[PDB]
Amino acid sequence: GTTGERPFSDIVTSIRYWVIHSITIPMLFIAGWLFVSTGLAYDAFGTPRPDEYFTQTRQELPILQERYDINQEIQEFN
Amino acid sequence: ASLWEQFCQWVTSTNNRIYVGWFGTLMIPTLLTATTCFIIAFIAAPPVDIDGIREPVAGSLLYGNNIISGAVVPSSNAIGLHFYPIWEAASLDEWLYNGGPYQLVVFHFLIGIFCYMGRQWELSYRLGMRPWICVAYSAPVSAATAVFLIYPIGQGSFSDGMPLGISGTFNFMIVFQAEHNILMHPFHMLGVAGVFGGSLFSAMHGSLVTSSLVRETTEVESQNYGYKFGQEEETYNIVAAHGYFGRLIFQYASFNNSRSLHFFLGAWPVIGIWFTAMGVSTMAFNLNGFNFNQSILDSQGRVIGTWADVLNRANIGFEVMHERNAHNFPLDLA
Amino acid sequence: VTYPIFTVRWLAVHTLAVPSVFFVGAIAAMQFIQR
Amino acid sequence: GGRDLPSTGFAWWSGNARLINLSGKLLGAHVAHAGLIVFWAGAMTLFEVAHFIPEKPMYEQGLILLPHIATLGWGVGPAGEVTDIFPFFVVGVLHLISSAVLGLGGIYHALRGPEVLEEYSSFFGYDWKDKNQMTNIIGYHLILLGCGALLLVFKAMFFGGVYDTWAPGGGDVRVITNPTLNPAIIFGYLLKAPFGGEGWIISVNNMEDIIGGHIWIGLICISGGIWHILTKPFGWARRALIWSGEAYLSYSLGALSLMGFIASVFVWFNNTAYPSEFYGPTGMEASQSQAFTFLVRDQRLGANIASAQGPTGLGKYLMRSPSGEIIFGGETMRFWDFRGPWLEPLRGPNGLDLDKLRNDIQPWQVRRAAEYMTHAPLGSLNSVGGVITDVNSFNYVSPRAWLATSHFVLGFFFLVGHLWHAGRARAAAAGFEKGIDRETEPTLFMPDLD
Amino acid sequence: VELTESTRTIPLDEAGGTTTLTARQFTNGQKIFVDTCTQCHLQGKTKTNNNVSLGLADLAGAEPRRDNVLALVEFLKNPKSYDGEDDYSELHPNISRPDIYPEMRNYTEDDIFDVAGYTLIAPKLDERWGGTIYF
Amino acid sequence: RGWFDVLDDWLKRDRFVFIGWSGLLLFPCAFMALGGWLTGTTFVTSWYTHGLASSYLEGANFLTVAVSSPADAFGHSLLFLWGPEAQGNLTRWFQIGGLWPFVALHGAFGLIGFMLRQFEISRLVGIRPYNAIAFSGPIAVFVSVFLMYPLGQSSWFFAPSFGVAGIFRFILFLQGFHNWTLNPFHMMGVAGILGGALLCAIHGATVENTLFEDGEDSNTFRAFEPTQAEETYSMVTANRFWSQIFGIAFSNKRWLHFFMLFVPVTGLWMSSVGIVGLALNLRAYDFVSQELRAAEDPEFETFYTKNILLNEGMRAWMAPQDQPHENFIFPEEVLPRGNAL
Amino acid sequence: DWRVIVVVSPLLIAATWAAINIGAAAIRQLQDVL
Ligand code: CLA
Ligand code: CLA
Ligand code: CLA
Ligand code: CLA
Ligand SMILES: CC1=C(/C=C/C(C)=C/C=C/C(C)=C/C=C/C=C(C)/C=C/C=C(C)/C=C/C2=C(C)CCCC2(C)C)C(C)(C)CCC1
Ligand SMILES: CC1=C(/C=C/C(C)=C/C=C/C(C)=C/C=C/C=C(C)/C=C/C=C(C)/C=C/C2=C(C)CCCC2(C)C)C(C)(C)CCC1
Ligand SMILES: CC1=C(/C=C/C(C)=C/C=C/C(C)=C/C=C/C=C(C)/C=C/C=C(C)/C=C/C2=C(C)CCCC2(C)C)C(C)(C)CCC1
Ligand SMILES: [Ca+2]
Ligand SMILES: [Cl-]
Ligand SMILES: [Cl-]
Ligand SMILES: [Fe+2]
Repeated sequence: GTTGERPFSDIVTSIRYWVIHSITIPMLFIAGWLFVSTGLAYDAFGTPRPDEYFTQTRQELPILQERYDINQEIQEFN
Repeated sequence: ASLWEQFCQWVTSTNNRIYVGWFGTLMIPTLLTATTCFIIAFIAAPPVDIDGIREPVAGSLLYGNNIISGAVVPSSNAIGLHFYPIWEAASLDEWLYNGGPYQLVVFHFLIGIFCYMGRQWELSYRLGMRPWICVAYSAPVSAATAVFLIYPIGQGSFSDGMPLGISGTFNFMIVFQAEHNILMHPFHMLGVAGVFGGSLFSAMHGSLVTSSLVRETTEVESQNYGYKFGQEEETYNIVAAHGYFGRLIFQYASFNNSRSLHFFLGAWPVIGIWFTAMGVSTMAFNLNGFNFNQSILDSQGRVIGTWADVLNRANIGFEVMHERNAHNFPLDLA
Repeated sequence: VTYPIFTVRWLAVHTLAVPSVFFVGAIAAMQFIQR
Repeated sequence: GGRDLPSTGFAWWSGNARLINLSGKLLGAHVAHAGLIVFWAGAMTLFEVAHFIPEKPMYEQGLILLPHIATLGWGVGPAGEVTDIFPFFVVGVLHLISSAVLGLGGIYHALRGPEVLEEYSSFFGYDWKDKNQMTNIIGYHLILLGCGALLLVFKAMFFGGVYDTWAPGGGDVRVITNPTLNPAIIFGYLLKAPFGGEGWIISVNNMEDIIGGHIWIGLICISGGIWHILTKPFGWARRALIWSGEAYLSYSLGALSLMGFIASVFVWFNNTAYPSEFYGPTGMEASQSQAFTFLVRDQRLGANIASAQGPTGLGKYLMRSPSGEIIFGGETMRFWDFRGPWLEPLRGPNGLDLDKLRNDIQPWQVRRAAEYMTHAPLGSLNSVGGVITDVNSFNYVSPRAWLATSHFVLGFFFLVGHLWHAGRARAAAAGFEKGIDRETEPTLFMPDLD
Repeated sequence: VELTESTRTIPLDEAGGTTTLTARQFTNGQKIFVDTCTQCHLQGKTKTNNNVSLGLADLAGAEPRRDNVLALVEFLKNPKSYDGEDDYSELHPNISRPDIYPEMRNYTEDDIFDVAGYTLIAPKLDERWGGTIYF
Repeated sequence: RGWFDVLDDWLKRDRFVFIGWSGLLLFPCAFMALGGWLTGTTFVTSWYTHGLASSYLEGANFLTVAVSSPADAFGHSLLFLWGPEAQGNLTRWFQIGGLWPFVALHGAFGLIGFMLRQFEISRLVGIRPYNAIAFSGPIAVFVSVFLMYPLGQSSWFFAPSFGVAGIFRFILFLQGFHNWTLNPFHMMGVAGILGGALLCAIHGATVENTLFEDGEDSNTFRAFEPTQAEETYSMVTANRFWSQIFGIAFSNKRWLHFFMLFVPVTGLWMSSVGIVGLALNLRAYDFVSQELRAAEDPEFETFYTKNILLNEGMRAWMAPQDQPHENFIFPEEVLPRGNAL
Repeated sequence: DWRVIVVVSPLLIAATWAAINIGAAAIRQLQDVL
């Protein structure tokens, strides 16, 4: 009933899989960590940091109202 | 031999068109009582002072309701959890005004459905079946008991039981959400998974069986005539259905054992409904759904809204309007 | 015996698992953000 | 006994079914599980003691075991203030250590002890069909349960007494000197309607009735123990019941479901065996307290609360119950059966008394009503107190809510377990628990329905 | 923005005095408020009498004004009616009556000052502070 | 062997994950939809479209994250990354809610691809395609709710947001503004879904409790063999049981399984028809006869009129926060509310 | 952005680890399928 590929239990019970993955899996975990912890995520996605939801001049919700010029609108919201 | 033995043989007879049984000897009278009263009250009952504030609510068709709006109205908040049989009313008119029909119908209905579940066991025993259809039936029974008995008990009044009507059901639901946030309660989430998944699995199983039917008919007659009642031969090709499904998702996700498949079909919705019944039964004691109102604060300390806050706004809107004349004090505790 | 290492299955496995682990690391890091 | 499917016929997920006829292994499982119970009692008590702020009320701190110890009269004094924290610690320790011992014994029996006990001793060996031995074990355990009931009685009478929330001068630990042995009261409790205003046994409202009922329970249980040691089941019982291990399990499951439902109701309504001092207000208590709080406030403002009609025309503050009694108005009309030690000094023969309401309300009653109104058993699953539309800053869920909800859920699932095992026991006794025999399919010998 | 110094700057006394809580002072004040005052003053409301809330208008309308930190601390030592006519020290939690208010016998003067400062800072972060019970 | 047939061979190989020609549409589009949703719920805010935090990065949890609908100012703009709004700026595209159409559109085409996959695999293995026909139900729901309803409304903003609490918000919004519970088409949907769950439970239990004694173990699961020719449970006994318990019973297995398909699928389709109605505000909001009687007779109260009052309260209290682009300003004194609450 | 460098370097480390521990057999397989 096998379509050709190695069974998963075989692979994940092998030494070589674990020599590879005890490195690769933690590396991805800590890459995602660092992505968050360096602040890169905020800048990449434009998500406000806890101190940037409001500014010393905009105390209300920065709701977009403009149909085509949202870059300027966002920059004026800060 | 004896008259009693002959009666026993009759009640427990598997030859009766409708099985009676010992549980049936309670089911039939109580269910007929509930049905007769329900029909009479839904058609012709006068208005009921559900909130106990002398503000009677018209439930019956003759008082201006349609089928959608009609209901048997829960008994008065003044009654609370007190037993209100007909003989405790000074007059039938008094009994009706205070919502006695609701109590009569509900108590008989609940006795009847528990006896129905017992009767399912009894007949399976008489037929030499396995005994657990009644266990599956205990899920709807649990939910019905939660909405008609447990929730009023926790809340302290049959006035807070689900009304016996369509719009009344909706009213019950809206107020329940306003007061308990049932949507944000994981047991209701599990109930939703139960019913969505049960419908999914019903569709999936029905469609796979229908897809793998063995050719026994022509294109003119219904393929249903390909199955003859009481054949042992299988009417569909389960191996072809497994081939299809294990290629649709992947091989090891598809059942090839019909027994395990049907156990799963039984168990999934039943467990989901048990969980949602328990959710309603525990919100009866005001252990409510999750409250994330003002969970996210900005650095200064201002609240940042989430969809939970929007939901709470809707809940407040429902809450401030419900039973608009019933509250004298600022907290809806009772 | 002696199966191929890389396959369509390998790719389907990783396409999901790899971003999953990265995202989990990100969300773990999120757990210690202070306001 | 086998330990796999081919040699037992049970899968791993039903593996404990393999123990049905291995009496020694089954005893080991039971003793180890009893160890788990006692372990949780001890560990949870130690946790609660560690997480206890002894000047903040118990019900504000997520405690369910400490109130049980306080109600028994240990470590508390007037109004339930925690005098000595050491008795709570000792209860927890004793349970933890005996749990160690129970776990060791259960492990011995389950893992090394004799597989079956019947060929080692007639006394401890049992057969599920041995009606005499089954009733012997019922008898031994009935004697033990009667002893436990009399232990409660002895604690209340001769070992410091119990906490009486109804104590004059204020709720306090008091010694019960005159328990009611009068069988009329004791067993008329069992005859009261399970409905509003009667509250079948939930309505027991004085430690004298509780202690006297426990004296009666002790005597009944001990006499039943002796009765079952010295007799065998009669013909009627033999003909009506299924006599098998799974049948006895199903019977006990039904019993447990009943008890769980009863306890959930008991903790929800009763404020005598569950003093509000330790368990917080009942929902009824909190609603009544809100009505009382605003009656008092508006009266101080000058409202004539006797004659003030609300918007609907019913009295804002006071009204009549359907039987005429003077009760708090508003939705709390449903809760007029409520009785609590802070409210009864204002109740006259007719219900609430205008004269007491106008010149007998004490500052401690005002404080208590405020406290109880603000600790109404309302809360979210993540322990945000108050009505569900409130915001996150009040971390409270009533212990009554935790106990009632948990015990209703356990009662239901044990009813389900009773149904499962009763059905299975019947089917196995009749021999069709494994499916329909194709040769003798009963329906095939049955006439068609129409 | 941050929980800045100006945001933490609040009236100290009635003569125009001014005190700034530190971040630690504000955090302890919030902690105390949630532990002992959130049961009756969630979101600045007064569950048992919402004619007298913790809002800025209500706080300043008392006699004397309670919109400054010293007056709040005085109230928490010796609670009075809103017009300052009756003695509420048997009816309101206060540090002066640990015999009837045990939840308060462990609080210092620093703790009371912190909670009063939090009471003054919270309204400007929440437009719902001190409104209607259902609001 | 032409290159087309060589490709067809490779695509239709028996492997762990069948690809097929339909996989060309399904897998990239399903991946886009799923990864977009995960990315949005992990990292992307709704601060500029809704004034809401909607991602784990902002402190939300599983229940409160969402790929929120785009700002109402964009109408029904498809909001391509390269479109006139975001103009290729990925960060802005995230901030304006470009992920919502991204997920919605890739999901619609992934759903198409999945149903094509059902057809393709059914054809290859040689069975009738009733699984695809059944899947048409979920497709109708997705098209009607996530595409047709917002297209009838002012903008994508009123589409359901791809999140748990976002969906709950959509649900309550439909109750309060459309009185969706009163809608007969929703009622038929409810009946279909509840009946499907009932059928699932009752059929599974019936089969499990009419099994033939085909093995010696108490474990009855190992007394089945997929190649066995005979029925594994007694249809005759099942029919007799249900005839005597309920009065009627299935006697035709094929009809039973077709009914199990027909009920939930028909329910989904009817509720989709109702949602199409709501897209144009064509609601079953009111019963005019009762409205008129109540407007003239201040003693006439039904559960219907009570529900109307609840809806009024919900709209007034929720609109300012739920529709922040509108700048609704409802002073406290205009909010409807009952006594003392 | 140095943040990009520190976020990418673990990915490259994982990739090169997997390569150095699987490359012989991977190239074997690549060659065999031509
Ligand atoms: C009757 C049982 C019971 C009750 C009423 C309580 C009540 C309480 N506990 Mg507790 N506890 C229990 C058992 C119980 N516990 C057990 C068995 C353990 C060992 C794990 C603990 C260990 C524990 C700790 C460490 C703590 C508590 C705490 C608390 C308090 C906070 C509750 C909370 O937020 O939890 C949250 C609620 C949940 C996590 C939901 C649980 C839902 C379960 C999974 C329901 C299962 C459903 C069903 C039975 C599934 C089987 C059915 C099947 C057929 C499908 C509260 C008063 C806290 C406290 O305040 O200490 C002072 C605390 O820190 N408990
Ligand atoms: C209900 C629980 C229970 C039951 C029915 C049994 C039953 C049995 N045990 Mg076991 N055991 C238990 C718990 C239990 N045990 C626990 C908790 C431990 C850990 C200490 C042990 C450790 C243990 C060992 C090491 C052995 C047994 C053995 C036996 C068998 C012989 C009994 C005998 O003749 O010795 C004589 C009985 C007595 C001398 C009576 C003494 C009664 C106790 C010890 C004194 C306290 C009485 C107390 C006041 C009564 C109420 C208890 C209280 C906590 C409420 C027998 C079938 C033996 C065996 O299997 O033989 C082959 C054996 O080797 N047990
Ligand atoms: C857990 C403790 C326990 C257990 C498991 C048993 C078990 C048993 N006892 Mg029993 N018994 C006990 C304690 C216990 N007893 C005590 C403490 C006493 C002293 C009072 C007795 C005195 C006693 C006597 C005199 C007899 C038994 C008998 C029996 C056997 C059959 C009885 C029966 O069918 O039950 C169920 C009861 C019935 C089928 C009769 C119907 C009872 C009514 C109609 C049920 C209605 C209850 C109601 C719905 C619940 C509401 C609560 C409340 C308001 C009543 C059975 C093995 C019989 C026996 O075989 O003798 C050796 C017998 O004659 N026992
Ligand atoms: C004292 C109570 C009691 C006892 C002694 C038994 C004993 C037994 N049961 Mg039973 N049962 C009970 C109560 C009990 N049951 C209840 C209350 C129910 C209703 C749910 C059932 C329903 C039931 C079924 C359907 C079956 C049994 C079966 C059995 C037999 C084997 C079971 C086994 O191996 O477990 C193995 C244990 C597991 C597989 C683990 C189960 C884990 C559960 C489902 C979730 C735990 C949730 C819990 C609250 C913790 C939450 C965790 C959270 C932190 C995530 C065995 C003799 C089997 C049988 O009939 O044998 C002939 C069987 O098929 N029981
Ligand atoms: C058989 C079996 C089983 C079971 C088991 C069991 C059930 C058990 C148990 C057991 C137990 C039940 C146990 C125990 C224990 C205990 C201990 C071990 C203890 C102790 C101690 C200590 C050490 C303490 C200390 C302390 C003190 C003294 C006080 C203070 C605090 C502290 C904590 C420090 C299972 C399922 C696995 C499976 C297989 C089979
Ligand atoms: C302590 C106390 C008290 C007391 C109590 C008492 C005194 C009791 C009791 C009780 C009792 C004394 C009981 C009982 C019971 C019984 C039961 C529960 C039963 C039953 C039944 C059954 C189960 C049966 C069944 C059957 C039938 C129906 C027929 C056929 C056969 C059979 C068996 C199946 C009081 C309240 C005062 C107070 C509080 C505390
Ligand atoms: C956006 C976008 C895109 C896409 C992307 C993608 C496609 C991605 C992705 C992604 C992904 C794909 C991610 C992932 C993930 C994941 C996660 C986040 C997970 C999780 C989980 C969990 C948490 C689980 C848990 C559990 C449970 C609950 C049960 C049992 C146990 C366990 C542990 C399993 C592109 C660039 C094209 C362009 C632009 C836009
Ligand atoms: Ca407190
Ligand atoms: Cl309403
Ligand atoms: Cl009220
Ligand atoms: Fe089937």
